[PDB]
Amino acid sequence: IDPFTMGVITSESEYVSSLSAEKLYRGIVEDGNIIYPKALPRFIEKAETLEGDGGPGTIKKLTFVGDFGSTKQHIDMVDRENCAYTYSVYEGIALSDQPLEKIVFEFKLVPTPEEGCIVKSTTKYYTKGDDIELSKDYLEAGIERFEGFTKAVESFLLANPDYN
Amino acid sequence: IDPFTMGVITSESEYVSSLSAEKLYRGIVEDGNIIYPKALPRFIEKAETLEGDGGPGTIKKLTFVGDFGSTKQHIDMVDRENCAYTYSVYEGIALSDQPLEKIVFEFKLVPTPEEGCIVKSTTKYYTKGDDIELSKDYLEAGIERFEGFTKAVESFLLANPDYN
Ligand SMILES: O=C(O)c1cccc(C(=O)c2ccccc2)c1
Repeated sequence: IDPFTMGVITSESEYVSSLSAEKLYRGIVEDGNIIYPKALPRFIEKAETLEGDGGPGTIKKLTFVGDFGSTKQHIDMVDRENCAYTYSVYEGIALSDQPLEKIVFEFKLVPTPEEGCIVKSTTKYYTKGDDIELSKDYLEAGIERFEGFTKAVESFLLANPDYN
Repeated sequence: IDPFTMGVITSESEYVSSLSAEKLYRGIVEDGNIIYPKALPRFIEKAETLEGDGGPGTIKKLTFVGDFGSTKQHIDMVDRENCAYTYSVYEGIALSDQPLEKIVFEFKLVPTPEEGCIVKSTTKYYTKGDDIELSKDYLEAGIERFEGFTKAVESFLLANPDYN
């Protein structure tokens, strides 16, 4: 009687990039503050880090083009060595007026013998126990926006190898 | 495009038992084939072991009173020293036409100084990524029925200490 309930919905998607794991990781994680407005110019107006040096515990902020507000990313795991990166979002337009406690975004790049890499995207949606009602359309739009974000940075680096 | 989606819904409940952890664990895990029909006589008609010796990997079969078929439990963890027990169910009246891949049941006893114990019940619902719509009524009935089963065995054991 009167139990504790919580749901975790996990979505996974992969694709094969020709870009090396190190270069893609570097563009997304280390140089994202510079890359994002140039790689996603119709979405990201500005990318900055509010607190921290980039390691676990860092808070970055993407401010959107026009009048769409902003989103704060809470960096959780950072692993340059294995091209693994993880962060959480607790509020924002990523949540899209659904009953969510948080969203975790996970990203892992695996080298391929051709010096490409496999891009592994994961989203985890955390829901309280009164309302476990998430649209199958909504769930896959989130992973699709996230993986598409990666593809846009991949597109940018492929076209601009020498962006300093 | 086309991601793999999967949800895990977890429900937890605790209550304090008057039986000692050793006696309750032995009655529930080790002696269930004898205890279950005597402790839930309007529900369990027969409890048997299909495969295994009782350790991890064992398949038990409960036959229910009346026209409710049976349920197969696949034992995962058995740990007498820490009074921990885990099994999975893949089909049967426990599932009751909900869109489910499996249910994992965890049973864990924590000794208390009053030489009773804390009874820790957990149900985990695994659902595919096409629907992800589970009734909170359904979920809390399941943990309530699961915790309630333990209580009934506790009453039976307290009432029949010398059941061998
Ligand atoms: O979920 C149920 O209602 C249910 C039905 C029939 C048997 C069991 C069971 O074997 C068990 C095992 C350990 C602890 C409590 C219960 C549970």
